[PDB]
Amino acid sequence: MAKVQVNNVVVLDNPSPFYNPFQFEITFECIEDLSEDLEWKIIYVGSAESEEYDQVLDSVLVGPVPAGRHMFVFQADAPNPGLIPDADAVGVTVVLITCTYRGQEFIRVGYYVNNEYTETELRENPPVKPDFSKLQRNILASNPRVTRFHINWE
Amino acid sequence: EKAARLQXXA
Repeated sequence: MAKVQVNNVVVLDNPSPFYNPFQFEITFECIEDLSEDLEWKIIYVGSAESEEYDQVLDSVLVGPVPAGRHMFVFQADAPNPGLIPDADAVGVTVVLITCTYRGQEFIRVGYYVNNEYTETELRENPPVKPDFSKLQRNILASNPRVTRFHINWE
Repeated sequence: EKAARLQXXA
């Protein structure tokens, strides 16, 4: 039905320190050769309440993509802590992977991410200002939230 | 309902 079918996304290097780059091994199948490019993005949700704090970590144009199976590791630098509101830094946030074809988003894969301290004192008495050098990022990889939108593939 | 904003991602 859809020219591009995403078969699987594997979260690599997880858990890891907050500052480590994100690494996702994506596998997708192309039913027919694609005339245009696929644009992949990784978006970090800095704040659940405000859109302005979403950070596009990386965007990649892959194309043209011939028919068959494609597998690639999408890597993106960790978010800029200078744009993460303090109240949202520690605890659960979301990381999204999106793909568009001809500007139309056809898949959105989201993971809940748990940012937490690893030292007992910090876990019991967290600092007023979040210490990103002491946070451990744990992408909850066992439960991805997926949405597939039916777009125009011509 | 903290993630009600993200309801275009289950």
